[PDB]
Amino acid sequence: DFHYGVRVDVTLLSKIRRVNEHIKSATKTGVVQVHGSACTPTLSVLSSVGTAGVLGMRIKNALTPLVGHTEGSGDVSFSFRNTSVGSGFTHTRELFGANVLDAGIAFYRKPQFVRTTISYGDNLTSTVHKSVVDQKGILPFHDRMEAGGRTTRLMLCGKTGAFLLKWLRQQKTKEDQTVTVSVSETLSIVTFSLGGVSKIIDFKPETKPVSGWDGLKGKKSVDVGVVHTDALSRVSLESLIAALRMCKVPGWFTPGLIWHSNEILEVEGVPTGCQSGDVKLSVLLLEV
Amino acid sequence: DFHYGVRVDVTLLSKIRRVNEHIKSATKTGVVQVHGSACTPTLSVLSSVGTAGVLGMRIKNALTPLVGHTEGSGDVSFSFRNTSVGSGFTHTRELFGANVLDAGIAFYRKPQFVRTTISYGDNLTSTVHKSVVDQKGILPFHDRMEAGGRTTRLMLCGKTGAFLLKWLRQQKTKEDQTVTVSVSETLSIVTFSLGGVSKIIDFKPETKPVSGWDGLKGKKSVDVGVVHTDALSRVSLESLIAALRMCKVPGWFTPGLIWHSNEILEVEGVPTGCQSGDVKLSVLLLEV
Repeated sequence: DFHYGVRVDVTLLSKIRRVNEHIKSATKTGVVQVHGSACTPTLSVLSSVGTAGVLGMRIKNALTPLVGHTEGSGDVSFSFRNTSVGSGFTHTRELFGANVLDAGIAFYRKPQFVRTTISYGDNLTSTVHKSVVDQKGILPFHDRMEAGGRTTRLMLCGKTGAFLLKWLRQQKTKEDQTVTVSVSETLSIVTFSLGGVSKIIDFKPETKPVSGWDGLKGKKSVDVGVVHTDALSRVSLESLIAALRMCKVPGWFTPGLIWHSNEILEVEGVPTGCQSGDVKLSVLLLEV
Repeated sequence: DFHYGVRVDVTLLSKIRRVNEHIKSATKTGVVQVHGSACTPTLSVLSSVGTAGVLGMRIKNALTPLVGHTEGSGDVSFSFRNTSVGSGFTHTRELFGANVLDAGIAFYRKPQFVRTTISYGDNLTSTVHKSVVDQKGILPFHDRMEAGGRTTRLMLCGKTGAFLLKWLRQQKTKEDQTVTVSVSETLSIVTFSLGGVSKIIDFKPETKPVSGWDGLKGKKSVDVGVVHTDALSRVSLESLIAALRMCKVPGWFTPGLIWHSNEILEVEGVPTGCQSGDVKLSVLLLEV
């Protein structure tokens, strides 16, 4: 019984290639998800990053459900590994394939199964992979966190961002360490500290009420942020380097840091163009 | 119309893994073939090596035809690219997969098509690739050359073989050169010459009549060969290095050189054990 299927809009995914291509090695061992409302599901790829971080790429309006499904007009959630055990088939590799024509993901029962179908350039070649949907334990959670309000956020310019990333790298040993990242309202200053060294970065606090990254970026000369209370976080160094790397997509995203109401420090790709409307990218860094 | 199909004996291929794993990068861009008699087809993989060399791995008794086919009891020949254009599917990668359970290649018409089916560990996952058989221009030719007779052959011991290969490598420039390889009966000596340098290797000529490599190998101390007439060959250096590398499979094959009645210098994996009965490996080096 083929209870639910979807048609992947490959033209849209092509436009998005560079983002996927950027995080490909982090996501090979990841998990693919088809979730949200049955009418407009979201395509998300998630995977751990370093010892304490979760990456999430999420794509809207890229899936069209196929008529005749017993799921009604409510929510849907299917979570499977994109590189099935022992296979050479990687869902995201194929979905974003340059030489792709048609593509569809279909879910069926009667065990829970997934059937991905790929059709290539010559309207002749095709691959049909088929695996088990056994990653129910993972829920979409990236778009489910109280932002706006007055949340402590920070946005670095290109210069400062690269300098931070170079500094972070040259501190690493073979064994992972934990970086303490703190924000001081009294001094509009962000500090990164580990080993027996610290990197200090001051910014310009934004007075005016602001929700999101708009009206905060991008000055590209100075570092800006919003801070209503001090924040302290202890995150994995590996996870942090990775996150600042994954969220700097040449011509697509620039890193932005958010200290959530939780204990979670979120590194997010902040859009430098209009092209990335249907895509959201980030890594959640866990407290250590 | 499914005119002809075959079941791949995966247990046998497992035993053979190391050989396939050795040449994998040379064969990714290669061609897969199902040829020979309909009852006992051969599985062969061919691919160019360097600027003037053709590699061929050939596996007997690894295919069982499936009942009900219009091909009668005569020959069969299907030749397709193992990495279909724009795909992530590589036939040999999957056929030799460690986590494989069942595997079958089926040919159909009604254009000429191939459908490879792979079934993995969990009797749950599977991949079905489907492409065009459009490499008719390539014929199996490796097992079709007048050997025995009295053919000029040479067999090097491990010591000499590695020394030759190290010497050959350290002569290469970025642009490919052509090595002249000659055999002197008068002096039981093989010479490798290019640039303005030569490497000389003498051997012990075998008096007694011999067909094949048995009764010629493996002394593993001195270099042996059979020579009835002098031989001269001009081959690609890239193709030669590759060939001496591909035919030295740790615990499986050791290189052997044959100067064919043609102009073709064949580098062949000569069996060091019993395990490699159903497998033949070699590279034909073309005259330049």
